[PDB]
Amino acid sequence: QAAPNRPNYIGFRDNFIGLMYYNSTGNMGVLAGQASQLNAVVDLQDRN
Amino acid sequence: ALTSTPRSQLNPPNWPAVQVYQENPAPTTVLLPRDAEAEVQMTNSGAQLAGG
Repeated sequence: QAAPNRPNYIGFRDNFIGLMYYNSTGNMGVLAGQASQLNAVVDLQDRN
Repeated sequence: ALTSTPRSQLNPPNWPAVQVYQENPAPTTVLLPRDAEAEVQMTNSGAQLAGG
């Protein structure tokens, strides 16, 4: 006897949440002026 | 007579301080960005700062 394989949809996450990671400090993005290079974005660890 | 400094020892081994051209530029006006006498109070209130 043969039963068909269980269906699975390996697609992207909804809204790509998990493709990009801020709010886990260390490897987060900066947005700074070129002349200053001090970020306007620092995250907190417990901030979704 | 018009140009050279009147001195006794032509070719002196050690020139004095005043007879050598110095370099006196303008005093360097430094623009301090953020006076921290009231800025450390802002962080102790709880606000973390960024940018600049």
